[PDB]
Amino acid sequence: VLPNPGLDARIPSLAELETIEQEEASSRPKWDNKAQYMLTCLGFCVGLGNVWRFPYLCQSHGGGAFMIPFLILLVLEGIPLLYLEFAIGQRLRRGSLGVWSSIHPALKGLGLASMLTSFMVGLYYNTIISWIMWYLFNSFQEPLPWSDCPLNENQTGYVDECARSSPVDYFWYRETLNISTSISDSGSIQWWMLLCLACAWSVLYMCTIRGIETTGKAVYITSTLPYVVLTIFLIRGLTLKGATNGIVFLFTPNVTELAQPDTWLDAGAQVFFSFSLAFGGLISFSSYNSVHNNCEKDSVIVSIINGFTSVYVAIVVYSVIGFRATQRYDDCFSTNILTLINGFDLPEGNVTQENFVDMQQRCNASDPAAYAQLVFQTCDINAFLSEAVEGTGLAFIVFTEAITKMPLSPLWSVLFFIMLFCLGLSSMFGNMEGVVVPLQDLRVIPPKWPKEVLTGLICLGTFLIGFIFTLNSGQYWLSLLDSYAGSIPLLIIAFCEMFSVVYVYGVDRFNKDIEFMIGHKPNIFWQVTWRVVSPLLMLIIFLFFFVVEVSQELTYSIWDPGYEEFPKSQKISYPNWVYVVVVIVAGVPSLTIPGYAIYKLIRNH
Amino acid sequence: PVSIWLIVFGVVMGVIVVGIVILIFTGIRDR
Ligand SMILES: *[C@@H]1O[C@H](CO)[C@@H](O[C@@H]2O[C@H](CO)[C@@H](O)[C@H](O)[C@H]2NC(C)=O)[C@H](O)[C@H]1NC(C)=O
Ligand SMILES: *[C@@H]1O[C@H](CO)[C@@H](O)[C@H](O)[C@H]1NC(C)=O
Ligand SMILES: *[C@@H]1O[C@H](CO)[C@@H](O)[C@H](O)[C@H]1NC(C)=O
Ligand SMILES: *[C@@H]1O[C@H](CO)[C@@H](O)[C@H](O)[C@H]1NC(C)=O
Ligand SMILES: *[C@@H]1O[C@H](CO)[C@@H](O)[C@H](O)[C@H]1NC(C)=O
Ligand SMILES: CC(C)C[C@H](N)C(=O)O
Repeated sequence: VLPNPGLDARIPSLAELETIEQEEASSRPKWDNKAQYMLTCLGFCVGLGNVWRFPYLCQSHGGGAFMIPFLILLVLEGIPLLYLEFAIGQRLRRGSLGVWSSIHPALKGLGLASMLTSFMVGLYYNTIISWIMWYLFNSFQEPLPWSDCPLNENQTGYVDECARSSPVDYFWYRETLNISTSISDSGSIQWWMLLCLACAWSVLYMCTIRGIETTGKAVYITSTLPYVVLTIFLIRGLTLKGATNGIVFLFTPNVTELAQPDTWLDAGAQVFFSFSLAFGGLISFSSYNSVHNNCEKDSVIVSIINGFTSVYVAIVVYSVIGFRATQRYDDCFSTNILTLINGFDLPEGNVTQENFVDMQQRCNASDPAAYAQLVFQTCDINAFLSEAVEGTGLAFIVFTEAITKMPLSPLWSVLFFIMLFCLGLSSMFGNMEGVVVPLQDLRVIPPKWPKEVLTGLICLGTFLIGFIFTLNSGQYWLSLLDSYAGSIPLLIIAFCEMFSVVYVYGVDRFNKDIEFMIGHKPNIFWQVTWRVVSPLLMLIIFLFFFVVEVSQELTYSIWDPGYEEFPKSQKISYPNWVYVVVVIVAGVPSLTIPGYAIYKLIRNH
Repeated sequence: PVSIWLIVFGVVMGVIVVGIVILIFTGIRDR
């Protein structure tokens, strides 16, 4: 522990705290009640990452062998980290940039990296909401637009790439995205996805026009919608035909998969993404409470709703994957029934699923020549329960195909999509606080303009930057970017926050601050994880990133409706200028911490 | 004969753009 020369006379001094809180009734905002603070915090951490990144990661990492690492890493990094953020913001009375600059003026890179990773994550995260709004506008009609193929110029048959693929794939790839065959060629601005973008940003600027006290009632109405629509969706999903078969696929572990490095990196980067750690929004939200506030009750209540939800969503998601894998298996197996009774002319009430293997041997013993030209499809479950459930391929290709087979199918589309919208809007409330607040402590705007001018300003900029995701190649830009700026940037900052509190500030000084606020010292469970355990697990997951960055090939999926063996996946390699993009998106952030440190130490010299 | 998605967009973008000119004039007529 460095003695940190001049730590006092920079922070409040543990008896000024009762005095400074009675004079901040007009400078800094407040919460209305305690329930407005809890619904803002657990609405920032849920949604769009329980549906999009979790089941996409869960199939690859052992089918259902992703729930072990996840849970353990959660309870071992998640808890400790989330608890360290609620307590360092409540005492230091500042945002994200004001906390880490009062714990040595060299660690100002953590406030500038938490601002740059909140701008780049929320750049593409508000594009997924504009795709959700496009699917909500396309409801309110009983023949749903993704339920049938269009016809040719000559009205005789369907379009050639709607006949080979699904009609749900000819609404996402060709009628929504209008996707191209590579990332190296981009088309035009695609005006109908521009309007939606505008819509999204406009709706985001209406609720956060003044920071807190507008985000309040919003959080109210949006922390209920999401929670009650999921429950209405649970008793529908378990009543389906093929359910309780994708649930068993979620819970049969593949224990060989638990000994790979890449299944602990994706589990470790999901905890710092599900919990909104290393963003700086949960420090600014906890900096508005009173000093005598139990910040330990709040950190273990929010964490057991965040852990319970990520399993509660995953058994709703996998109850409709098992329903598509029974609709497809009963249609592939009905193909083998109908192709046998048409080649040998049998009645229909004799060949069924109980004796298909009995009677196909009877057909080659009767006519060995007429049986040779027949074809028999080879299909069985665990081949339909393991498919391409890639990014933006579950809410748009898996759910929207299953909704069109329920009765009252326009009703289950609206509900579902509004639910997704809510889940994704309430997480952009706190993500706007990670950009507005440290840009307001930097003194770059003249401090007589209102708060509603800076906010609007930011919005415009981000909307004008969101034009790169509306091109023809705009889905290939969102994947790459997504993954990279969502994996690297989290881990580094998360580790810098745990180190600088217990080894630069001081964990023994920090225990005097907890005893003043909540009434007692932290337990022995908080002492081992802060000093020994969790700094280490993080320091580890950080070496697993370079083990799997090397010894892998950068590939991405390509649609290409001229490629032979069309509807299966085709993976080609990235161009050589993608390292410049990757570099920027996952460098700027990290090079920022050491960057500023160096800068200041130099100013020293 | 119009694309039902443009009507629902026109109602939703209409109730947003008038909701910002209430929340801007309230702020002013409030400070
Ligand atoms: C359980 O996970 C292991 C680890 O990935 C799987 O083993 C892989 O199987 C594929 C296809 O057979 C091979 O290409 C890989 O080389 C295997 N991995 C290793 C490390 O050898 C295994 O298939 C999974 N279990 C099941 C039932 O699929
Ligand atoms: C299909 O119909 C169009 C008329 O719009 C015609 O130009 C085209 O040649 C037709 N295609 C074939 C294969 O007949
Ligand atoms: C996108 O759609 C337009 C018409 O809506 C069409 O002219 C263009 O060729 C499409 N782009 C691709 C790559 O097919
Ligand atoms: C179909 O016909 C065969 C031969 O007549 C018979 O053995 C079989 O039981 C029939 N299947 C039925 C009645 O389901
Ligand atoms: C008929 O085909 C099966 C394989 O489908 C084969 O095992 C069997 O020997 C064949 N019978 C004759 C008489 O060729
Ligand atoms: C925009 C992000 C801060 C949202 C957060 N990662 C979540 O999925 O809850």
